[PDB]
Amino acid sequence: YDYHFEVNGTVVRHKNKGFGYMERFFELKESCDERSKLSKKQYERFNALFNFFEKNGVICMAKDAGTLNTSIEINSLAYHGKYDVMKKFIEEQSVSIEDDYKKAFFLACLGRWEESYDLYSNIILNSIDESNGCVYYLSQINRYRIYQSITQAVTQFNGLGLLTFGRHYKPFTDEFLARIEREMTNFNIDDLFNGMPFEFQKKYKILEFLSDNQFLYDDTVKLFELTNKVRSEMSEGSYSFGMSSDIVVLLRLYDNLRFLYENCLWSVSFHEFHQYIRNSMSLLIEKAEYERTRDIDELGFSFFGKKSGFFMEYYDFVNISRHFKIDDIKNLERSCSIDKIRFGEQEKIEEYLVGIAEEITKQFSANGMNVVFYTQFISEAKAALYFAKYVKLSEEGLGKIVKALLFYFPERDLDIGKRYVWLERLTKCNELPKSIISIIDDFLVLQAEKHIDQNYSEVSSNGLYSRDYGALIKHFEKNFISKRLSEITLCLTQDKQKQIDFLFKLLPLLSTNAKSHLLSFKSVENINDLMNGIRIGLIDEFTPEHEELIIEYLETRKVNYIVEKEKGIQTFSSNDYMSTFGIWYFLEEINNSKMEEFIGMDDQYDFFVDPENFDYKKFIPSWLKNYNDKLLGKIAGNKHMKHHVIEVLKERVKNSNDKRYLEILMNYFI
Amino acid sequence: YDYHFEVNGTVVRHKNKGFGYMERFFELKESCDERSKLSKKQYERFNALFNFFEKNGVICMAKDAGTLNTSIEINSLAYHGKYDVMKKFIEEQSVSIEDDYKKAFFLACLGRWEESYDLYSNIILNSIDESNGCVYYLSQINRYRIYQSITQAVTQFNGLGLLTFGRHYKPFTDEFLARIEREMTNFNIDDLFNGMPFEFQKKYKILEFLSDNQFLYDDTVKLFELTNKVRSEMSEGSYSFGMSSDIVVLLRLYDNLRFLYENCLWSVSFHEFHQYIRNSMSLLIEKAEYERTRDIDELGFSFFGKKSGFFMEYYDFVNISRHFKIDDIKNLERSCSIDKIRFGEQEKIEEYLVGIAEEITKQFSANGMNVVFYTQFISEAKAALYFAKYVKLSEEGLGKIVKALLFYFPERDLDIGKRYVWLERLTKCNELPKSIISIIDDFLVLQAEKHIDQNYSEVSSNGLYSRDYGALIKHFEKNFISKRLSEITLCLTQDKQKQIDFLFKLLPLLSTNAKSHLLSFKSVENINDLMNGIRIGLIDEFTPEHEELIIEYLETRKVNYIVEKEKGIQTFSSNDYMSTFGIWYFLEEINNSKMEEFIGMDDQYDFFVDPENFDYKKFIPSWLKNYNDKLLGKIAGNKHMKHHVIEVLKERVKNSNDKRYLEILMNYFI
Amino acid sequence: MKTVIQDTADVYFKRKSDGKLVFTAEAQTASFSQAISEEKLRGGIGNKPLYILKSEKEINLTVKNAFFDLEWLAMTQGSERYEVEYRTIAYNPDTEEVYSDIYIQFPNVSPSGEFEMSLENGNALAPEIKFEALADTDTDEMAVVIEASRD
Amino acid sequence: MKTVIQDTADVYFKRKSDGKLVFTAEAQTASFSQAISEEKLRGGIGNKPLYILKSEKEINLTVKNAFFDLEWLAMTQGSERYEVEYRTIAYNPDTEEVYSDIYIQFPNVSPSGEFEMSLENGNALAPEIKFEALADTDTDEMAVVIEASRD
Repeated sequence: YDYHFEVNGTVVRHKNKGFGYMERFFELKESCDERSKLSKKQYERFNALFNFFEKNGVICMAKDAGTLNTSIEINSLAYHGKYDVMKKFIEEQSVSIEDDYKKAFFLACLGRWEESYDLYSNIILNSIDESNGCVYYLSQINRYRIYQSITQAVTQFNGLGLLTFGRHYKPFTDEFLARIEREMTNFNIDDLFNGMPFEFQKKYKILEFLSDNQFLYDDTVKLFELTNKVRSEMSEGSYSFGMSSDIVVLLRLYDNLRFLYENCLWSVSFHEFHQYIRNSMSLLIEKAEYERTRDIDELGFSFFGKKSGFFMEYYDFVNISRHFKIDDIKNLERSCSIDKIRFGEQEKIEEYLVGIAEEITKQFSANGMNVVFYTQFISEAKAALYFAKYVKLSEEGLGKIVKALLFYFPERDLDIGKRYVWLERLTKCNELPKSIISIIDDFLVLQAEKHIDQNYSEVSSNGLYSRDYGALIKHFEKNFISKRLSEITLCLTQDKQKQIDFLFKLLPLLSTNAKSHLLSFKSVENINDLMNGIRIGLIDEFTPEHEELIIEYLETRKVNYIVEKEKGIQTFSSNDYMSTFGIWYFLEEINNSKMEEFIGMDDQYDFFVDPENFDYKKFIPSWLKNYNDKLLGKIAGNKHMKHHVIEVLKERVKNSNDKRYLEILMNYFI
Repeated sequence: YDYHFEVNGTVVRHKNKGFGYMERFFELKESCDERSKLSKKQYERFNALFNFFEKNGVICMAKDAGTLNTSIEINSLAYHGKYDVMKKFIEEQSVSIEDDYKKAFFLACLGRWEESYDLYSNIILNSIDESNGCVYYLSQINRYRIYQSITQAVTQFNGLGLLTFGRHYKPFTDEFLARIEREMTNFNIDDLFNGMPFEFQKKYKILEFLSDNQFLYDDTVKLFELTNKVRSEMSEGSYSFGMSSDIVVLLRLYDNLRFLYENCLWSVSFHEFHQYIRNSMSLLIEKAEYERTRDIDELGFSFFGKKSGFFMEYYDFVNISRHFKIDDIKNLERSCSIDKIRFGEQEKIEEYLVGIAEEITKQFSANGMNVVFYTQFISEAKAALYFAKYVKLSEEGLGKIVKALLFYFPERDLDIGKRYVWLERLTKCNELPKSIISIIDDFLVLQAEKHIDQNYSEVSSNGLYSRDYGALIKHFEKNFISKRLSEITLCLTQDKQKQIDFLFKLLPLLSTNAKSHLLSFKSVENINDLMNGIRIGLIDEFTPEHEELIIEYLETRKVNYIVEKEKGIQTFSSNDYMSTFGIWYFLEEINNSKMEEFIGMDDQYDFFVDPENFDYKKFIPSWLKNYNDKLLGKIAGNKHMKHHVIEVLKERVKNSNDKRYLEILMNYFI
Repeated sequence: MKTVIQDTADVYFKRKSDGKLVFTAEAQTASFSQAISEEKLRGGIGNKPLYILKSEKEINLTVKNAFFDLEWLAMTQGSERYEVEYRTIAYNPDTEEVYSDIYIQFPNVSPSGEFEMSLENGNALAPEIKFEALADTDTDEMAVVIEASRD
Repeated sequence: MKTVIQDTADVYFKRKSDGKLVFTAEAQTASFSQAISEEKLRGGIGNKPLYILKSEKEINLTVKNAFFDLEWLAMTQGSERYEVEYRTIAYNPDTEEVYSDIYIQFPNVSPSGEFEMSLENGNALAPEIKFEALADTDTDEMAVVIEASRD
C-alpha cells in the first residue's frame, strides 16, 4: 500500500514516509547518462524492470503525466476464436511445464472437458520437481472451476437436457464422475491461499483474490458505482474534461480481459464473468448515444472539441458477439441507434465471422459434434450472425455465411421462421449478388427434395416459410422465374397433393406452362386459399361467390360466439382474419351492406365498421403499429375519428418513450 | 447452509439429507395438540423459539406458502429523529452493560464524537470478566469506526474547512488526537474475528461479515443484479406474477436498515450505506413511475385492475430525506412524475418535519453550534425541507417550518435566492394564509433593516434578491400595505443609495403616501434602474428618451464588442441584455429603426431583429425554454420564423427525452 | 402485517399425443412478454394490394421450479410439443373474495433454453426455463383463456 | 497505441482584494455543468409590459486533486468570495498542432461541498470539491472567455 496506481499507468504517493523508489526509477527512465552509471549486472536488472513495466502498461509519475496513449492487445488464441490452429497445437508435443498449463486451458476451451481434468492432475503431480510456485497454485484453482463446470453440466443435462435435445446425452464416463466427487469432496476454496508455504505467501500475494469469489465482486461493485456516476452526469448536461467517468470503464474492462485471458485462467466462460462485460459495453454504447445528441452554448464543444465517436473496433465486436444473448442485444437495439455507429477494421471482422461459419460447417457436416462444445459455442454463434447486419460484408464472406446459416445450422435453435429474420437482416446494408441468389435457390432445391413428408408441417414462430425466401429474391430481382421448382411441379400429379400447399405458396415463381399446370391443378374453397391467393396478388377482386364464402365464415364465427357467451369464457385466436375483414370494409375493398350484421364482436372490427357508434375507451394503442402507409393515410383522411385518435396518440407520446409512436404522430397526423 | 431463507419469509431445503429438523418445528407451530405433548421445560423452549421466529418474520415453509404480508417495524430512536429524547435518556445512571452500549451509540449520533470513545474504552475493559462476547466485538467495531470518522473529520477540517466554514474550528483536543493515533496504529480489522476465542467463532458466525466491509459488497452486487433484471423487464414490456424483482429489493432494503439500526451499529453514518440506500430507493421509484404508464394490450385488467399504486409512507420518506443529497433528488425529479405518487400517513410526516424545524432553531439560537454535529445534520435537514413540498402540511406545522427556514437557517448553505425557491415550493401544496404572510413580511422587514450599512451587499445563485420575494406575496395576496415598510420609508431622509434602491424594486408592497414620497429622489433612469422600473410597473410605455438610453447601451456594447474582437474575448453575462431588445423589437414595443445597425453582435439579437435574413443554423434550441406562451404564440405567426423553428423541434424531440420540447412542439407549433 | 403483498401461480405443461404430465406448482419470475411489431416488407407494386395483415407475433414465457416430474423423467433417463396450460385466479377488488379462476392455454410450445448457465457458486437450484409459443401453418393457436366469476 | 487517447486540464483559483492563490491545480474529474430553466413563478402579470427573461440559469463545477497551498494556508490559519480561472489547450484537428489556449474566468464562486465523505476504506486523498458560480446584481459575471490561435 505504499503508492497508488491509477488505471492509466500513472503512479501517485499514498503511504510513503521515506525515499520515493518509484520516483527514482521514473527519473532513471529518462536519464540515459545515469542509466550508464550502473554495472552491467545492475544495467541488466534495470533492463528487466523496464521491459516488465512497459509490458505492464505503467508509464510515468502523475506529476509529469502528459498525454497518455496506452496500448491494448489481446494475445490468447482462444479470444480470437481460432479453433483449428489450437487443434493443431494440442496434438503437438509438450516441452515445458508452462506449455502443459497452456494446453490444459486449451483442452478446457474446446469442450473436451474430460481430458482437461486428467492433464491437470498430471501437471499437479509433476510440477514441483522444477521448484515452480505459481503453476501449482493456479492449477488447483483451474481444477476446482472445471469441477464445478462438470457437476453443473451433468445436473443440467439430466434436468432439462432430456427435453432440450431429446436424448439423455452422457458426455462423461461414470467412473470419472465418481472420482471427481471423491477428490474434491470437502474442497472449500477459501483456504487455498492460506495453506501454501510462507515463501509463496510473500512473493505472489497479489494472486490472492483468485481463490474466493471476491475477484468478481470487487470489480462489479466498482462498475456499479461508475455506472451510477455516468447515469447521474448524463441527465445534467454536464461535460467532463480529461478522463470522463466512462473511459475508466473501458480501461478496467480491457485490463480484466487481458489478465483473465493471457494467463489461461478458465473463469472466462462463467456466467458471472459475462455479467461484467454486459453492463460494461452497454454503458459504453449508451454514453456514445448520449454524446451523439445534445446542445451547447458556445464552450460545450470548446471542451474536448472531438470525440472517439465510439468507433467500435474489432475487439468490441468479438466481445459483444461472445458475451451477450439475443434478448440482451435487442435491448440495446431499442434504445440506442446502433445503425448510426461506425464499424472499423472491416476485414478482421470478416475473418472472425468466416471462422465461426467454418466451424459450424465442420461440426454439422460431419456426424461428430462434441455436445459439450455445443453448450458453449451456440450462443456466440447466434450473437455474431445477428450483429453482422451493420458490417459491410465482402463477396466470399457473404456467400459462406449465407450458406452456413441456411444449410448446416441445426433447426432446433433456429427454425425456418427466424432464419428469414436473420438472412433478411444481412441484406439491409448489403446487396444480393448473383452467387447469393444461387445459394438461396439451392435452399429451395433442398426444400423441393424435402416436400414429400406425411406429417411435417413447417412449424414456425414467425408465420413465414420457404415461399418468403423466394419472395425476398423477387423483391430485389423481379424476373427470376424458378427453374428446378418448375421441374418438381411438372412431374407431380393430383393424387399426392401435400406439395400443393408449398407449390401454390410459391406460385410467384414458376414457368408460364408451370402456371398453366397449376391452373388445372389446385383448388380454392376455404379462407386459407383466399388469403393465400391474395398474398401473391393473384386475386384482384371478389365475385359474389367469394363474398358468400366470407359470409359463411362470418356465420360460423357468430354461431360459436353465441355459445361462448352462453358458456362465458372469452377466446382470442391468433391469425384473426376478422381484424383483416374489418380492414377490408373500411378500405373500400368490400362495399357490401350485410357486414354490419356482425358488429360488436371484436373491438378491432368495431373500430373499423362503425365510427359513428364506436366509443373510444377500448382502443388498444398497439393497433397503430401494425398498419400500412396507405391504410394509415386513409384513416387519417377521415373526419369522424381523427380527433380522438389524435388525442389517444398524444397521450402515449407524452407519457411514454416508444419512438415509433413519435414518428407516426408527426409524419402522418401532422 | 442447510436451508435457504428467501426474503419472503419461506424456508427451502438445500443441503439436508437427514431428518428435517426445520420442517417439524413448523409442524408443531401449526398443530395445537402436539405442543401440549411436550414437557413444561420443552414447552417453554418452544415458546422461546416462537417468540423469536415471529419477531424475525420467518412465517412458514414453501410447500404451504400462500399469501404473505410481512411486517416492517423499526423501533430505534435514532431513525425517528427524536433527538430531544436522546438527551433525556443519556442523563441517567445505567444499570447494565447493555445500557452502556446503547448510550455509546446515541452519543455517537448527536455528534459528540469524543465522549463516545471514552465510554467505548470503558465497555471494552469491563466486558471481559463475563461470558458475553457480542458486546465486546460490537464495541470494538464501533470504536474503530469512530476513530476512522474522527481522522476523516480532522483531516478534512484542516483541508477544506478553513474555506468551507470561514474560520478554523478544532472541535477535538490535541491530546485526544495523539492518544487515538497512538492506540490505533497497530490494529488491523481483518483478523478481529480471528482473534476471538473458539467458542465465539462457533456460535456467532452470523456476525462474521460485519468484521470486514464485504457485507456492503455482497449487498451492492445483489442489488446490481436486480437492477439489471428490473431494467430488462422495463425495456421489453414484460409482466411479473409471484414475487416481482422489485419487492425483493424493497424487503432487502428494509431488512438491512433494521439490522443496522436496531443493533446499534455505527456503519449507518457512512457513505457506502448511503450509496446502497440511494440506489435501492431510486430503482423502486422509477419502477413505480413506469407501472402507471403501461399501455395495456390483452391481460392487465383481468390480473391487475384498479391499479394498486406504490404508496409512499412515512418510513419511506425518512430514508429519502436522510440519505439523499439535493442534486440527487433533482435528478429524480426530471424523470419521475412524483406529484401523482400518493404520500400516505401524512400525520407523522408533519411531526417529523416539525422536529426538523425545531432542532435547527435550538441549535442555531444557542451560542454553541456543535460543528461535528452540524456536518451530519445540515444535509438531511436540507433534503427534508426540499421534499416537504409533496405532502399536505397543517397550518401550525407550516408556520413552524416556514419560520425555521426563513430566518434561522444559515446564510452559508441557503443563499437569499434559494430560500425563495424552496419557500415557493412549499406554497404548491399549501395556500398562503395570513400567518405565513406574517413570517414573509417579517423577513422582508428584517432584511431591510439589516440593509443599511455601506458594504452589506448581497449574492445569489439565481439573482433573485427581494424583488421576486415581493412578487411571491403579490401573486397570492392583493392588498398588502406592509405598515412596517411604510414606517421604514417615512423616516428615510436622504443619502442611502443602497437603501434607496433596495426598496425601490419592492415598490408594489408600499403605501400610497410612501410611493409618492419615494418617487422623489428615485433612481432617475439608469438602464439597470430602467429595467427594474419596468419590472415594478412604474414604466408602462417606452418614451423616446427611454429609446435613447437603449441606443446608448447598444453603442456601448458595440464598442466593447469591437475591443473584445481585437482581443479575441467573448463574454457570457448574467446581466446580458442583448437578448431582450430583440423580443421588444419583434413585438413592436420599440419603433426606432436603428436596431438593424447592430445585427451581428449577439445571436439572440439577430434571431429576433432580422428574421428574414437570420442564419438559422446558429439557432440554439435551448432558447425556447426561456420563452413564454405569448411569445411562443406570436412566434407561430410570422413566416420568416415558421419554416425553420419547426424542423429543429422535430430533431430534438426524436433525439432526447426532453418532454418540454415536446410540449412547445405540440400545443402551439402544430 | 404492514406492507408488501405477494401472490402465487401454477404452471401445467403437457406433451401431445397423450396426457403426459409435467408441471410446476409455482412461477415467481414468470416473465410473460407479448410482442408485436413490423419493420419493412412488400414489393409495393401491382397498384391495388387488396390486403395486408402482417403482424408476425410471438410470445415469451418463463418458469422456475425443480419438479421435472418424478417417474418418466427417470424412465427415459435409462418431439411431440410441450403444450402448457397456465392457471390462476382473480378476485373482485370491492369484496377481496376469491370468486374467479383463470386458465391460460397454449397449444404448441417449443423449449429453447440457453444451455450455458454454468454459474460460479453453488446456487439454490432455480433452473429457469424459458418458452416460445409456436404455431403450425393451419389456424388458430397461441392464446385461449378460460374465466370463472360465475357468482 | 491502440485506443485510449487522453488530454489535460488545469484549475486556478484566487482570492479577491489580494494576489492570493490558495487552491488546487489539476482537476481529475473536472465535470462542468450549465443549466437554464423556467417555472410558473411569474405565473401572472399585469401585461402591456415587455419581458424579464429570467431563465434562472446556473453554473456548477467541481475539481479533485487538492494540495491547496502551504504559505498562504499558514497565513490563513493564524468573505471576498474568491474568483476562478480555467485554462485549457486546443489543437487544430487538421494538423493536431498546439495552436490555441482557451481562457475561461468566473468572477464569483462560493464553494459548498458535502463536508462528510466518511468512507469506510481510506482513500488516496483527493477530496472532490464543488463550486457554484455566484452572482451579484451589478453586471457581467458568470464567465468571460478568451482564445488564442493568432497564428
